[PDB]
Amino acid sequence: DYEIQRERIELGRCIGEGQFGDVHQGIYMSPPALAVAIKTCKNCTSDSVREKFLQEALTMRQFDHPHIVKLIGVITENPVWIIMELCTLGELRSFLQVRKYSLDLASLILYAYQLSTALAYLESKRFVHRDIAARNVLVSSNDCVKLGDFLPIKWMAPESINFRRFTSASDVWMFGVCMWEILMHGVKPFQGVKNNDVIGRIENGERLPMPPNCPPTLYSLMTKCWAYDPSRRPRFTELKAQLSTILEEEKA
Ligand SMILES: Fc1ccccc1Nc1ncnc2[nH]ncc12
Repeated sequence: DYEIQRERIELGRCIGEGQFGDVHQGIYMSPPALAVAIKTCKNCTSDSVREKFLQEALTMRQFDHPHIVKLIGVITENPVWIIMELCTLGELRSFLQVRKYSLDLASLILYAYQLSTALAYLESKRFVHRDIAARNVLVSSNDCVKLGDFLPIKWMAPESINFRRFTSASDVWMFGVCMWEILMHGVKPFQGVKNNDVIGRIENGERLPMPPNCPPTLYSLMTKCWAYDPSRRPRFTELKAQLSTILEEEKA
């Protein structure tokens, strides 16, 4: 059980806006004062909003992995708060844009690898994420990223677009797009394309182009993620191993 007394929490500065409300950084004093992220919920006075907001916490207590944001606890009395581990450097997408001439290829491949370990862990728990995108990834330090979110047509597998089918294979399709976003320094996929035109493009065998400076072996791995037939896509355990070798060939 994750119920925390509010007096053990000290609110700090706002670090961004979440789905249900402002996200703040703060301190959690337990019997060694830890820096935390505090998710708030402005409309949580109503049980329908509260149940949806707290479902994120219910989902997060199931996981314990170094590349998945940790649930510290919850404050169920109004105003309702979710206490999470703080990832100081913020959202990946913005971090990539800002540090576009700072981060080398080896660092970019490292983030993809780290995300593949988090996704292999989830796949081992038979958990389907449904929203793998660079915007749902958090940066803890310059060499440590975390998966942090528990209609994106341009990230979705064709079967998800056409039939609302979400499986472990559709999650592999989205990871391919996430890797592309990483190597493109946080540029959104299919820029200047309308959401309704994406399915038609994919159906014609069209894919996101090879990013400049992307190793061709890494791009062939992304194209394997983008097999139209879901049964032809690799699983995260294979991706993780591949990304390990690609990373070593880059570090040397
Ligand atoms: F909601 C946000 C919007 C922008 C950037 C970050 C966040 N959110 C966060 N920042 C740092 N650590 C975190 N743990 N859980 C969430 C979160």
